[PDB]
Amino acid sequence: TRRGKIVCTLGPATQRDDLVRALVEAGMDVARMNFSHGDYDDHKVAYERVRVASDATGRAVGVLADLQGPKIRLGRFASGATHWAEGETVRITVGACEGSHDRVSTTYKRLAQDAVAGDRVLVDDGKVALVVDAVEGDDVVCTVVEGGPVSDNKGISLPGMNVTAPALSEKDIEDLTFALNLGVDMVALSFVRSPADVELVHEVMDRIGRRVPVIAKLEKPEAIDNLEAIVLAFDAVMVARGDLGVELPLEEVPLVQKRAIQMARENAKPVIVATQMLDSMIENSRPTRAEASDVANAVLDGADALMLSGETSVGKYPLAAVRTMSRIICAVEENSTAAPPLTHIPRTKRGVISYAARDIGERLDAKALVAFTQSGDTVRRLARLHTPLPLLAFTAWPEVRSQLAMTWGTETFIVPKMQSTDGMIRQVDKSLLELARYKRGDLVVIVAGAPPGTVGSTNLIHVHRIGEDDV
Amino acid sequence: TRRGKIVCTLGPATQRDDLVRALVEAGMDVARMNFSHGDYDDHKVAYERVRVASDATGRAVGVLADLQGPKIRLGRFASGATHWAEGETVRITVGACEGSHDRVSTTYKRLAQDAVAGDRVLVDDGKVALVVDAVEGDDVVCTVVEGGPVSDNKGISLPGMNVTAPALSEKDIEDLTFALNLGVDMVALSFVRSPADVELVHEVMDRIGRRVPVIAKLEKPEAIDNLEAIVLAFDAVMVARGDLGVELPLEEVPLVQKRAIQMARENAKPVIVATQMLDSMIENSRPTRAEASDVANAVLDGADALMLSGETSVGKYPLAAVRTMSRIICAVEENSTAAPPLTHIPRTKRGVISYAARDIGERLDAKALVAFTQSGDTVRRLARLHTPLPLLAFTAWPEVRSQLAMTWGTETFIVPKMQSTDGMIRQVDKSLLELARYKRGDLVVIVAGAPPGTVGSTNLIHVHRIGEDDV
Amino acid sequence: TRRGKIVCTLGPATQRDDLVRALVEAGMDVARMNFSHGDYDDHKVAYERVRVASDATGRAVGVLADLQGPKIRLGRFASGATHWAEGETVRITVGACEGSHDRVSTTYKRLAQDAVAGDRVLVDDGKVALVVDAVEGDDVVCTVVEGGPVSDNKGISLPGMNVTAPALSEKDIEDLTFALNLGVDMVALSFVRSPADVELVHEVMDRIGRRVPVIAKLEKPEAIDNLEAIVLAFDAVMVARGDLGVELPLEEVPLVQKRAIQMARENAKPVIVATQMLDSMIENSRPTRAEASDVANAVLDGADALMLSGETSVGKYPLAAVRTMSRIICAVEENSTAAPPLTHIPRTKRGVISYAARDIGERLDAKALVAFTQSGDTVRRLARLHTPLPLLAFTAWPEVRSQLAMTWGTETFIVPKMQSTDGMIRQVDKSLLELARYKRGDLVVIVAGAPPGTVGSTNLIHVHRIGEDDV
Amino acid sequence: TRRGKIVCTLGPATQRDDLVRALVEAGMDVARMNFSHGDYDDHKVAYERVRVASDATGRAVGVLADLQGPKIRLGRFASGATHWAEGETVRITVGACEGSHDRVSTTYKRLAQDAVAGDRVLVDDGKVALVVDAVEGDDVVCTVVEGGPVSDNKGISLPGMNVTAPALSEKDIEDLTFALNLGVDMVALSFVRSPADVELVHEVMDRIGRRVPVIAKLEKPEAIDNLEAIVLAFDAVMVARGDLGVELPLEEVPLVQKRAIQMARENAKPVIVATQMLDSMIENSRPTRAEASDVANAVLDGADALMLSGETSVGKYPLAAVRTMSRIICAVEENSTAAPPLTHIPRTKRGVISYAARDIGERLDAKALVAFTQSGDTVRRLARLHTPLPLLAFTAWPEVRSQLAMTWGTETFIVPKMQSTDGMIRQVDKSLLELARYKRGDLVVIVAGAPPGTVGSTNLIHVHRIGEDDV
Ligand SMILES: O=P(O)(O)OC[C@H]1O[C@H](O)[C@H](O)[C@@H](O)[C@@H]1O
Ligand SMILES: O=P(O)(O)OC[C@H]1O[C@H](O)[C@H](O)[C@@H](O)[C@@H]1O
Ligand SMILES: O=P(O)(O)OC[C@H]1O[C@H](O)[C@H](O)[C@@H](O)[C@@H]1O
Ligand SMILES: O=P(O)(O)OC[C@H]1O[C@H](O)[C@H](O)[C@@H](O)[C@@H]1O
Ligand SMILES: O=C([O-])C(=O)[O-]
Ligand SMILES: O=C([O-])C(=O)[O-]
Ligand SMILES: O=C([O-])C(=O)[O-]
Ligand SMILES: O=C([O-])C(=O)[O-]
Ligand SMILES: [Mg+2]
Ligand SMILES: [Mg+2]
Ligand SMILES: [Mg+2]
Ligand SMILES: [Mg+2]
Repeated sequence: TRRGKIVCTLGPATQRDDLVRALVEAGMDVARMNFSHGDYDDHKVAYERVRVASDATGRAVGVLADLQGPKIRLGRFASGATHWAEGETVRITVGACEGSHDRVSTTYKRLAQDAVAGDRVLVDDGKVALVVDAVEGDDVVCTVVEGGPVSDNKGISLPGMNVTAPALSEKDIEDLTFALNLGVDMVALSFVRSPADVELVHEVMDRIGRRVPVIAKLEKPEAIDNLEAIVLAFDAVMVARGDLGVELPLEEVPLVQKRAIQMARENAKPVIVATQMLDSMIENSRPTRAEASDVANAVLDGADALMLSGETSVGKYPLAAVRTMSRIICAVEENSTAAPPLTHIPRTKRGVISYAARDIGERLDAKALVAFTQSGDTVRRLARLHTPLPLLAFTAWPEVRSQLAMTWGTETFIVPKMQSTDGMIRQVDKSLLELARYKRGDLVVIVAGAPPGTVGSTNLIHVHRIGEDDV
Repeated sequence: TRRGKIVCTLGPATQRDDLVRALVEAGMDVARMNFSHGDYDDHKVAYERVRVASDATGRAVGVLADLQGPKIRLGRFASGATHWAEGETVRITVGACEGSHDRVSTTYKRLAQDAVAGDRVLVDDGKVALVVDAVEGDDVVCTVVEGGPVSDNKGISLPGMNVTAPALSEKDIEDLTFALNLGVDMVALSFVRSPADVELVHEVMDRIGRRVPVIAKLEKPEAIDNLEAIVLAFDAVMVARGDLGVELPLEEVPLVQKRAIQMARENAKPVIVATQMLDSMIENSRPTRAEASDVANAVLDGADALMLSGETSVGKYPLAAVRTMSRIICAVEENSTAAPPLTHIPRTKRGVISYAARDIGERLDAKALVAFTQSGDTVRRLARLHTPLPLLAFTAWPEVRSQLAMTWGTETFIVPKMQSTDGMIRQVDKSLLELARYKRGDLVVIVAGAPPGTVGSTNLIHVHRIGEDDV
Repeated sequence: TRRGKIVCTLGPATQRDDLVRALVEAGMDVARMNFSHGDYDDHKVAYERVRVASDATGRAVGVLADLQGPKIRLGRFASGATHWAEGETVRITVGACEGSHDRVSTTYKRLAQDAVAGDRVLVDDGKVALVVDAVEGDDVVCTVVEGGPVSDNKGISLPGMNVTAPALSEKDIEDLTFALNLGVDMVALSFVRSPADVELVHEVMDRIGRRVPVIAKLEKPEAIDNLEAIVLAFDAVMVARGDLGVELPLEEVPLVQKRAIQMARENAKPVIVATQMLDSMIENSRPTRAEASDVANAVLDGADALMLSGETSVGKYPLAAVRTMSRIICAVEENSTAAPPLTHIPRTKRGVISYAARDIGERLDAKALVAFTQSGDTVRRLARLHTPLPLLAFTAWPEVRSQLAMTWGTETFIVPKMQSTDGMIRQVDKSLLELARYKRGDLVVIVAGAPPGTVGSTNLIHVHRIGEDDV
Repeated sequence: TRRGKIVCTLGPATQRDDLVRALVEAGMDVARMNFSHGDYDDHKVAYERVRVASDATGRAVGVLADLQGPKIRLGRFASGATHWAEGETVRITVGACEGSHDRVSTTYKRLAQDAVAGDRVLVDDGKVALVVDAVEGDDVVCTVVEGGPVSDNKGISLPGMNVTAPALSEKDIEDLTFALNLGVDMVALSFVRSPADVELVHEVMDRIGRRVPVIAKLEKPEAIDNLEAIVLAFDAVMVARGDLGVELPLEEVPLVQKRAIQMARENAKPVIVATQMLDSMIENSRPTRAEASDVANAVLDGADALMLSGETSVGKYPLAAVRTMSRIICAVEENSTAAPPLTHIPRTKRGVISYAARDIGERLDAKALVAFTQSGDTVRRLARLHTPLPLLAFTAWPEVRSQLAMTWGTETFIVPKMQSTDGMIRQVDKSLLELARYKRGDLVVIVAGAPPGTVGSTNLIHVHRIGEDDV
């Protein structure tokens, strides 16, 4: 079975009866609640359905709060959706209006102040493209240079305009709050520009007194210019290709992705690859040949996780999207799970020991690798190496099981806290023995530390056969 | 400028006035005439427009005749197109009929004889799926299991159904004939299953007395089971992913592609990657992020050429499709033109010498590599190595220039036959100096052979400064 | 300090007061008692002197019993020594007689039976050479082809001709017995030809009820034809270059040595390089430039140990020979202790774990590597890798400390039997702390096993700071 | 045949009739005339005998003038020799006197000016050692700390103290002159310290109007501190281990040798390894096991040439020494001629092309590699790579044939000045065909350049079959 993790975005297509369950049953490892859309009641109900289904199935499922960030949007159209055709003129305004095909509203209120003639406006990541002709008072007059349908509150991107808006708005702060108290496992911040942007998120966490993993969404050129520092300051990164493809040249993204996945793995942080991986599959029962290739290539690049956005949130074949994504990942991994090697020899205690542990296990044809961890960090330095062996994490903190649902090839087991390393070995033996694929005499390699209960204290590898007294 | 070659399929969207010109000006290296559709007048006019534009611009543009092969398809619907929706029952028949939504005709006349209940029927390379319920006489009664639009005469695929039809039908033979006498540079055979299938093509060529390079289209499991032998028996291969993705599990294709590109490069044969690379761009002015990834990955896999099918033949932005494909290729190549290395050290005189020539040029920071070739084989063994240096082919046979338009990173120059290697050197200097981007004193490495005008006789490398007396 | 081990042969030059002491104080790691010369009281007293000085200094010193083997020699001359000069006729006979210049006897009693005209006889490991002319009944009539003095009972070599003789003679059996009861740590067998020859040695040990490590001396073509099998059947090997250089062409020896060192290291068996390493130091206070090179090259080849024969047994500067040998070894090792890598990845539990432990220690800037062993196998699989870190063996069996004095770069510490991982680790802390050299808080890697007190139980690595609570 | 070159030193043992002949017939590639000993008539007659035997046999034999340098010495003793035994006092003085047991003179006239107490004095490259006690006026008062005999004019070494003495002495200048006019091919300078020391030598050559190759003898710590610069300023280097082993710690030499050979190979300059390689053979018909190892190791280190000093100049088996050295070299080379790879990719035109030529030849199983060279630079960049293919140099300047007799694995052929590429290739065919072992159809790779007759013209490779039309 599968090593690569699957992240699904929830929405209207996942609201019908026990559909969230079906996704979890079909392979969903992380559930993304997008806070760009929806109402607090909708999120809460979604989050409950995940917890029920996770707990009802036995399958770890993390819950990811995606914060809108400084996203610029359109208002509502009187029609709710119109068609903007090439050759037509449209006025985007800062001013409150009844929204229509010829004049529509936007959230960025500095638009007229900051937009100059020539500037480009991309809608829905390139579905329509406009160029600014002039600024007539509080409107921006643009001529449509690529025609298509636009709908209420759709995202617009103004490449090259210095956009001034806070890392976290009040909507963002108030959604962070609601999501932290709801119990989510992780949080993603949109439109990250600096390594210090996490500090603001952290602050709110400290006010509320509850911190979680913060994922950086890489969708700005500034992000890519400070990639290493962002990967060290944040806990994870998402290659957010949609906005990244209109903020950068869309032809540059394939290489940015590859360079960003490598960077995460180097520093042992999870990486998600997102947006239009199976875009075709919103309307079609099978994907394109390019889409299948895009997924297989995200695997061979070394992605911890791949994500589906519209394909599950509003799509018509949300199960087939998750199912197919898994078949492809599995198809690639059957051939080889080997990933692009690291460019350095590990230097941290935990990194070095997890490296050695991988060596021993693979060379002895061990049945599984087992790692004990408080923060998940030990387990992530082994995950990044992409072993074909089952990697099994053992931890006392249940939240870590949900946090490790987006870390590559890792299955977690929650256990009572131990105060002796032999205790730990017995625990492993107990848990493993209840599993179909495990038996007595079977060989496993266990990574551990002492004194137990201490993060980073990992310092021990043990080659153990299930049930024997080799301790 | 670009090294990766772009192959476009011509059709109705290229028959608007001076459109073929625009494509060649925009980057088309090979023009694919698909013999599935169109009539001889349509093809002939297209082929002329390519020769005019090639000759008018100076840009080499090869002409590829794609033979339909044993393709199975539907008839014409009375309304021209219908929608087959999930749940509906449809009868495909051997019998001639008036065609409709409830009963349509097919070309494979053994369908009722060879199709059993359970078997699946995919339409349009996967977009509509049926399963066979029963055989009533000369009908096949199916239930539509995935619903969508079907149009007149569309292709159907009966996976893992032993289909008996000749490698080349009479239509195919008569299209080979028409295309050989029209002057085309290469020929592609569809649905290749054996290495001996080229023999049949060759035979007809010998009857008609004009041989060209034969490309194998890899879209059958048999093809992939005999991949090495097919790549040695044919002159080129195309990874024909549409049919390949319904004849094999669509998740297996990404790896077959990569394995097939490696195999072509090993044996120094051109390889084309085809079908849905930028599928989205038929209707949209920009592609998806998966499509862009699919193209970048075909480059990094090592493809000589990438192809557009519907994106130029019936699409709405055929110019933008070609332009975009080139921007991506170029984006990847600016970073690095490195391909996955060969798995062997060359053994053949031509291979070894072209390898050494690459070495010398790169190590001396040469301005260009120059190779002389009768058949193009010397030039292809250097192309496969993917050098960042300009590779420039010199040949006396003009058809080779068009044959090398689908070989990676190669530019050709036609020259008069010389009878001394001395005279070859001066020829190179003459031609190169008429370029804007060359100067006297520039350093160049020249591969050649003596006695001249003999195939495979390549046996000399010369390190030469433009204009100077080092000969 | 030094990592490469030094083996000295004891003899007349080491019998003056506290000279054995001086050698041990000057670096002798193994003492070789050669049973070809000297008598049991000479050996006994030498053995007493080694154990006194070993015990008095704290330096481990192994004791090696070298058995003469099937050595062929001459009988005794009336004058005790004659001079054979070129051109003369000499008759070596199977008959009984007390020698003279013209006719002398030999111990190989099949000389006349097995020698043909054309064969060669070399005396004193080469410097006096005869060629066989005829066999007249009992005598072998030869011509002296390179003249010089022959003495009583001098060793003669019948290169190329097949000698039939038992692996162990009765003298060898009786010296095995005397040396086993005297309490020697290892035994070397001379002129080994087969992997089955250790069986014979083993048998006698089983009769006598005491087994020790058996070293194979490689000085026969048959030995090198069965090199791998001999290295797997024996516990160690010695490249015995003296006889090897007359039994094989002396020009073949350099490469056999290198190939034999590689073979030992691969299968984790100690290897000694012997004979004339510093030959000129018998007369001279300094060696030649070739001798110095030969020693440095035995180091770089990967030898566990280098040996001195005449340089200490009968030489004039026995102390200086040992001191010089150590300066050179040390000079090479300061530069780099890197040895030619293994041609395989370790496959055995103990091999795999000791490799990983080396990795971790070196990556984490550890102060020492510590390994627990019953027989020494675990410790030798790490020694063979040649680490620059201190390798420290911990064992309850004191004889193993003397056995590991010929294994590369290993210092051994004897401890009481421990019944706990805890116990083991605390013992390490105690021992290491009691050196000036170690401090509390220092970082070390410990290899061990459980259940304790079992050979090959090895299954754990522990990263431990001296004195801390991390167990 | 052999690829490694053998250099022999001539002297008293080579002054018999047809003794010089015997060496050339046995394998001598370079003849070394040592200008420390003997007089101009002795040298002349030696030089005549080399040129006769070279010319009479067809074997290239270079002639090397070794200049004494600023060698420091003792004066003459009244009795011609005395014996200094440990415990004695001796006074070495900068005063004039005829020596005796207790007070002898030296040639370095600054001994008293800059000897300090504590300094050491080795006599006869180490066998007699003294320690400096004081300076009384102009005598240097020492204690004999290792006893032995000293004779007239014996060399003394002042390790550690800075000697000020000119790069070339006046004896050296007038021996340079005598040797240049005698017609020697190369010159070696002793006790080189600086890259500017060759300027001195060059200057004198320019006065006298004849330059030859100048070899640096590496026997000083200053030399090794400036090793790279000396190898770039000089044309060759000799690792002069005798004096190097008393001027540096004798244990440091084996690694300096290896480091110096690598440095020569990298910059494509010949390197000789000298002194005591088979020292034992002066008195013995066979060498030691260490000596044989030292020779094999000089081969595997990558030496162009190995040298014999006393073994041929004053030894009793000069012929056997040369023969033995060759058997061992040959034994190593039969196995593998592989040398430690360069630490850089060639970037000079002639380096790069000679590299490629090696590639082509080996990949095509060519019979030989053929290189045209004016000075030998091109030929030496291929020699340094150690190919198993025959390397054959073609040159018009006959002196270069003798200069290339110390370059690895190279055989030279003298040809006329040509002005034609065709000419050159036919010349190769002519010359090669006169060897039995080359025939028509045989494949050879030829390196050359145009315009002919220019050093560094090199710019072409040609793959040619003997006698065929591939020109
Ligand atoms: O080299 P490693 O041990 O694998 O650690 C890689 C790097 O990224 C980690 O995630 C840590 O934040 C860094 O301190 C570390 O240098
Ligand atoms: O790798 P090389 O030695 O250059 O040759 C490449 C290989 O494929 C080519 O296309 C030839 O058909 C083969 O005979 C050849 O072995
Ligand atoms: O696999 P390793 O740990 O490197 O051990 C290599 C070899 O060592 C010893 O000689 C064992 O007897 C062998 O069975 C083993 O194959
Ligand atoms: O690049 P290569 O031909 O190997 O040369 C590398 C170096 O060695 C040569 O001997 C030259 O003295 C240097 O100028 C040169 O840079
Ligand atoms: O906001 C998004 O959907 C993204 O860019 O991933
Ligand atoms: O025939 C086709 O169009 C194909 O296979 O891609
Ligand atoms: O006895 C030995 O060791 C030898 O022959 O070298
Ligand atoms: O004279 C020499 O060459 C030396 O000192 O080695
Ligand atoms: Mg976004
Ligand atoms: Mg097809
Ligand atoms: Mg022996
Ligand atoms: Mg010297």
